[PDB]
Order: sequence, then C-alpha cells, then structure tokens
Amino acid sequence: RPDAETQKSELGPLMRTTLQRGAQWYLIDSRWFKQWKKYVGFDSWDMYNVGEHNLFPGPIDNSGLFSDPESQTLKEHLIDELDYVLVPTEAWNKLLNWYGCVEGQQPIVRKVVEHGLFVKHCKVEVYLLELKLCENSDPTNVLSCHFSKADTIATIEKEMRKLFNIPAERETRLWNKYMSNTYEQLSKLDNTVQDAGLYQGQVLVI
Amino acid sequence: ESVIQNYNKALQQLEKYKPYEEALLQAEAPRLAEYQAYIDFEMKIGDPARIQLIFERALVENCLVPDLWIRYSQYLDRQLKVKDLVLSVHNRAIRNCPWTVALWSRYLLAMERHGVDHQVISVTFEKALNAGFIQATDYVEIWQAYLDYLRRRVDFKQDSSKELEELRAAFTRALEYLKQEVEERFNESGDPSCVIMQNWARIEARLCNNMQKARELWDSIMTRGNAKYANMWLEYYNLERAHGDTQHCRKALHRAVQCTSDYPEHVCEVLLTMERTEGSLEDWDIAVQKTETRLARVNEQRMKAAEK
Repeated sequence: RPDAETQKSELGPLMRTTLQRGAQWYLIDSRWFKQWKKYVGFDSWDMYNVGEHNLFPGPIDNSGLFSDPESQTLKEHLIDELDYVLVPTEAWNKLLNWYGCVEGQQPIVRKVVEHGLFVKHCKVEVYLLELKLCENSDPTNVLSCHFSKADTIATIEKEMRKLFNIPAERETRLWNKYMSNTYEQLSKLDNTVQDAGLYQGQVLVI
Repeated sequence: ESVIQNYNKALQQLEKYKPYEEALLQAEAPRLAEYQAYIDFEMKIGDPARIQLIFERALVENCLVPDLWIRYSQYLDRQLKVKDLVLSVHNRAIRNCPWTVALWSRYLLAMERHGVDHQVISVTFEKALNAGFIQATDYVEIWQAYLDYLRRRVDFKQDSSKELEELRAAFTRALEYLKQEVEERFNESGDPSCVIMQNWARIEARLCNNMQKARELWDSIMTRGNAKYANMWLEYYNLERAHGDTQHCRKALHRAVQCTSDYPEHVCEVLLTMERTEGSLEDWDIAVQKTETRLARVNEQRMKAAEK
C-alpha cells in the first residue's frame, strides 16, 4: 500500500542478510519478483516504467512452482537465480501485507543449514532427497524418507527404529554402500549427515 | 629540401640494409629465420615505417606463423597505438592463424584498450568460441580473457550493478560451458585446478564482499579432487584470512591438515603458527594433538611403503 519508493527503500537492506543457521527463508517465483523489481525499479538500472500500473505485480502467485496444485508439493530441479528467488522473514511479512497472495496457498518456508563436504558453507536447504531405507531381513522392501542435513545420524537411527518395529533394548549397526563396491559401516552417532557425506536417495539399511 | 643529402642519406640506409637484403635472397623458401634477423635489426633502429614494412614483407611468405603475428600485433600495441591500424592487424592474425588463442585474447584486450563498443567486443568473443582450438587449456584462457574484460566493466563500489550481473551470468555460463562442451570434445575437464572458479571466488569475496558464495565455490573446487593439494587449501585459507573470520580459518586448517597429501607438514606449520599468533592455549593444544595424529599416520604410511 505505500509508495513505490517506500517499498524499494524498505527491501533494499534485504541483501545484507547473510544466510544463517536456524534461519527462516522462503520461496518466491522469480517471474513475479522480477515484475515487482521492475515495478519499484529496485534495480537502479531498470526504472523506466516506475510504478506505472501496467507493471503491477498484483497478488503473489507461485502456482507454477508446485507440482501438485492441491498438495502444494513443489517441482523438482528448481534452481535459485532462474526459477525462483529466496527471501528473508520480514521481507515476506512486508511483501505479504502489501500484495497478499493467491487464495489456497501457504508460504513456502525453508531454513538454511550448514553443508559442504570440505569447505563448510551456508545455503538454504531444499530438495532434500528421500533417502532410501531398508531392513536386513527384506532386501526388496525399501522406504524413502526425508532427512534434513542438520539431522544427525542418531535422529536417522531413531526414525529407522520406529518404522521397523524395533524397540530400544537391542543394539544396532548402520552401514553405507555408496559408490564404493565394498560395504562400509557407520560409526559415529553424534555427527550430522553432511560431515558423514551421505548421498541423496540411497539405501541406508538397518 | 636539399636533395642530394636526401639522396646521400637514403644511400647510406640502402648500404646499411644491403647485407640483410642479400642474405634473404640467398636463403630458403620461407627464409623465416632470415626474416627474424631482419626484424630484430629493424626493431633496434626503431623507425615505424620500416618496421611495418619488414613485418608485412615477412607475413607475405609466412602468414601461418602465429609467433610472427604476435610480435607484430604486440608491437603496434606497445609503440604505435593507432586504432585503425592495430585492430586491422589483429583481425588479420586471427584469419590466418585462428587455432591460436593468444591472437584472439590479444585481440580482445586491444579492442578494450581502444574503447571498442561492448557489443562488438562480445560478438568477437563468441566467434572465438566457435574457432577451433587444440587444448582444453586454450578454452579456459579465452574465457578468462573475456571474464576479466567483463570485470573491468564493473564498478565494484556499488552493491548491485548490472554489469556485475552480466559478469556473474558469464561466470555461470563459463563453468557449465567448460564442463559440458570442453569435456565432451576432449574427454577431460578443461579446468583441473578450477582456476575460473578460483577467480570467481576471489572476486566474489574481495570485491563484492560476498563471502558465502566464495565458500560454496571453494568447497566445489575441493570436491573436484583438489583437496589433496597443500597449496590449494592455503589459497582458500588466505582468502578467508582476508575477508572472513578466525573461526573459519581454524576449521579450514583443521580440514586442510586431514586432507593434504603432498606437503602436510607445510599446512601443519601454518596451522600451528596461526594458533600461536591468534589462538588461545586450548586452541593451540588441539592443534598440536591433531597435527601429531595426522603426522603420525603419514610417517607410518612412509614406513609401510618400506615394510611393503
């Protein structure tokens, strides 16, 4: 509702918001956002049409991003600087208030987590891969569960124990056969899934 | 003017170049070596009219010798500096010896020195990409020349310039291009040490004050099998030491000591030195424990070689 240069001056300092752990971040269709960018001439180089109404973004629409419209589950292979564009918390609330959203939609929150095999770094966790899970007794049966990178193997172990009718008293071993031919065996029950470096959609079996 | 002196001084010049004129005549079909001696001589006198002439004379019989185009084209760029002339010679070098990237890269710098329009510089680069080169390294060199050019168009003072986005778009475009087209034709990556990613990381961390992007890039460099190199980690460390914090240096160095395969001792001394100058006593002790452990295993493996 305020002026175009009010809006532009307000979201200007969104840039400095470094990605931080336990950080809440969201998804916006780049197509909508680029239109808004043009609308307030956020990019200094492009401000010709200014706040002229033809350029008006309207209510936020991210329908294109979802795979199933009803379930609101997102599409695969979505990239950062082309198909969407990330956004801080307060930047949502402001941009929520000003434009609203298409009915039947809910904000696509996600949070950054620390990942990177060698050099550690911050990136918004998305497209986590339903890791394949299995049991020693049934080689055919495979479950595919989602695991955050911040999630520790212990959390992973706990979730494995819950779905294969196994209680606490008996011990357990976990192993990873990833691009190695040989069967390794997982040792640490404290670290994350990242410092272990497990690959997406792969049979971690107990 | 008093002719006869103009006639006499012109005769002294004729006598001076005469031994060279005869050696060129008695020699072989390209007499390229004889041309080089003639060119060297003409460069000592430093007369612009004669240097163009002698070069042009040599290029008549040796138009396929890239080293000759380079010396000629470089000369115009260092001495004469005439737009219409220097650009004409670069363009002529590419058409005669397209397989050499230097002729192309020097063409793009020279176009830049003479304030050629961005659109015209850009379309030339695209032609370079369709030119036929022999090494994978050649393709990274052309890309690097173009990326530097794009960088010099950016005003880094400003947080968000378009030219900066053009630079960043080119970078994305360059790495994907190196991975698919150069790997496809050569069946080896064209950038083993990820020098393009390195440059992008340096730019992104020093000039645009973007350390997170710098880190993901360095992680990717290490992922590509560069983690075993001591000097490679030190490049990352040195980048972090300047625009990152101490906390990130310590973890990296902790990572470096563990992964380094060529000179682990070098990174250990560097880790210990940092803690000595900046770390707490506990930070230091941990460093000594980890270095002792890594170093114990390395000397052990050396021992295994011998036993085995």
